[PDB]
Amino acid sequence: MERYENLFAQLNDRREGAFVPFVTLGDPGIEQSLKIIDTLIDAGADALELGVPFSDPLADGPTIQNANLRAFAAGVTPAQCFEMLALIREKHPTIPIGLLMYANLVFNNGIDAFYARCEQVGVDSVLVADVPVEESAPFRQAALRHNIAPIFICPPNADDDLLRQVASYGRGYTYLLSRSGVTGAENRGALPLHHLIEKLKEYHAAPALQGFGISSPEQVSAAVRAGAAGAISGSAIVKIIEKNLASPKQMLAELRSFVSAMKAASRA
Amino acid sequence: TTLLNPYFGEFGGMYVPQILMPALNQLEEAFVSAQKDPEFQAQFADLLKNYAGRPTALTKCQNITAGTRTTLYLKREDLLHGGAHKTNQVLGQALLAKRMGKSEIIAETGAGQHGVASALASALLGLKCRIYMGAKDVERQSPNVFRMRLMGAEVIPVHSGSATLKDACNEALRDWSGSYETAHYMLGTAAGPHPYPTIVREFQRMIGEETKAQILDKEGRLPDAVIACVGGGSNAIGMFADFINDTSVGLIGVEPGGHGIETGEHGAPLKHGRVGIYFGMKAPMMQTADGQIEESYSISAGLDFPSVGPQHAYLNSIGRADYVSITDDEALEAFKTLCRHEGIIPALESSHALAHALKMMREQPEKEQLLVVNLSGRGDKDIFTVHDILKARG
Ligand SMILES: O=P(O)(O)OCCNS(=O)(=O)c1ccc(OC(F)(F)F)cc1
Ligand SMILES: C=C(/N=C/c1c(COP(=O)(O)O)cnc(C)c1O)C(=O)O
Ligand code: NA
Repeated sequence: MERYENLFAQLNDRREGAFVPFVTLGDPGIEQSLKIIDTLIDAGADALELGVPFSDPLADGPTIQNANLRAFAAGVTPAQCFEMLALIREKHPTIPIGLLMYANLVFNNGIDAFYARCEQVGVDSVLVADVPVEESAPFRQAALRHNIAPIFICPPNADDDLLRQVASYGRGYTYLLSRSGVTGAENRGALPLHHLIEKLKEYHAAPALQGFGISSPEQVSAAVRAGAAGAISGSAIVKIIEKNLASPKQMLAELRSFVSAMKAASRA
Repeated sequence: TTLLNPYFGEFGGMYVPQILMPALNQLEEAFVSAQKDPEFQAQFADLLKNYAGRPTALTKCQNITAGTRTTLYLKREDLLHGGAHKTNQVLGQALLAKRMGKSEIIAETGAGQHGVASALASALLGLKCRIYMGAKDVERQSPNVFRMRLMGAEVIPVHSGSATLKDACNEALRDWSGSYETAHYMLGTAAGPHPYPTIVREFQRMIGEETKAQILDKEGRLPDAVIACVGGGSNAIGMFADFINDTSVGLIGVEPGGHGIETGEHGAPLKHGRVGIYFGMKAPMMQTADGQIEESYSISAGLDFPSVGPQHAYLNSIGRADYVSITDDEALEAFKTLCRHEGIIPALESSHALAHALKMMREQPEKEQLLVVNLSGRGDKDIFTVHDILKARG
């Protein structure tokens, strides 16, 4: 399908950036998670990044580690995440859906079968966080065979040859890291270096979404001002879940209010 | 692109976030340079000899093989400064850190011998050091925690997951991924992303080199087999490496069987896991049907790890090395036997290797065999654990 391409062309016309929340599927249970996700979309999410719970999430900080642990405490498996993704797609036919995966969950019982499953449920992209471009051949091949975009990462660390590989191998969107470290809202990243955004554009890479440490509307506006196509916020959204576990109604209300404020700031 | 092969057959690789690839490439380049630099080699050899106390003895057992056709030697890594083989490759990696201009060290530890090693090397060589340790291991290996702090290292308890070595490794890598500009990650086993399995092997290979010279001197022939415990794989690959091309020499690696393989409470992924991708490498690991990483178990903290280094997975695959397991109770008997009959108190990790050699002898007592066990560490750290068991045992 062409969901990312369609989204970006539409935002471009509207003079808008994308606002993309992340949550962990199944946090804090299957039913409430589905409600959170519909809430995120109703509140103006342009795309989704959705994490599958993983036992040892080495690119994640404590907030998202505890989101993983909540889902496991609800008994959430990858199979149940796939059930959720199918239901989410059925409700929302055009929103681009990206997964945040760790390699072992993709490799577990077959790389090909993993991407085939993503295609079946209507996922658009997969970002495997611990597979660098150097190791990515079997992943990108399987992704493309099943009409899934493989997402690659552009660090602030990025040299030229990496820029070119990322532009060639990646599809859908290019990920722009805000900073080194792991996910977390209490570690604020830097302004998107306008060097990389320029070079990415030069090499006709998929449009960039900046991620890590984005937790405020001011940071979303800033990413767009910097030439990025959009911004991803995970820990900030997850902390609203964490704090409202005994108040699932207030949880949703707060999610709605925050997402709306973040999306409003993406309008240029 | 890399200078050296990151894989051993199908195992190994560099499965880290893209952010970390420059750090790995820089480390590999520094290591390749250092390996060909006579000054680096002289500095490393000087520290090993005059600070760490190499070469270590090879001790013939006087008493435990009586009445059999086994001749058993113990490679005395328990006599190395710090009390275990971990000291060797820390001194090399600390010198690499310096060559690269890094001023801080990160390390993980289970038994606390790598943490002790990292802190002592950091004190000697003027580096600021921080050590991750699972909260469970903080407790069962507590002599080591005190040691680390006295040497000016920060020791950080990890409460996540099993609160053991795998959890310490996770936090160490989380940390490095934010701190690599100024910190070298001093990984303490022959596992993790390339180039660590290779560097750790090369910085431990004097174990086997010495063993070979010593056994030729004393016996006039190579061993029938060399036997080493396997957690992540450093002491074992250090003993094995110089013998790999000596096809007559058996290479036997011993994983922890814990309460027994059938219980699922063990640390023997090479033989009783399946291939996965975790901690920057493709390797056998203990995992759920769905590919969540399983928590391991061993009486010994150093072996309590649900993966294994990729070179061991490769040597097993081609049949060059054989891997077996030993249970907590087998390891405890070997511990007691060595204390009582040779006056050496072995680490509970090393006791697994000894227990397998004792089985090789006892099962076939008229088989002529010349064996070396890598006595990877001393068991001072374990005396409270063994006491508490042997008491509650009656
Ligand atoms: O807002 P924060 O700080 O919580 O960050 C949320 C990020 N969520 S995500 O799925 O895009 C994401 C993307 C990449 C990650 O690792 C990698 F960069 F190495 F690939 C981890 C998470
Ligand atoms: C986990 C640790 N020690 C492991 C260890 C091991 C197992 O690790 P290797 O497989 O890397 O040798 C063997 N022998 C001794 C004395 C050990 O202390 C550590 O010190 O952090
Ligand atoms: Na092992």
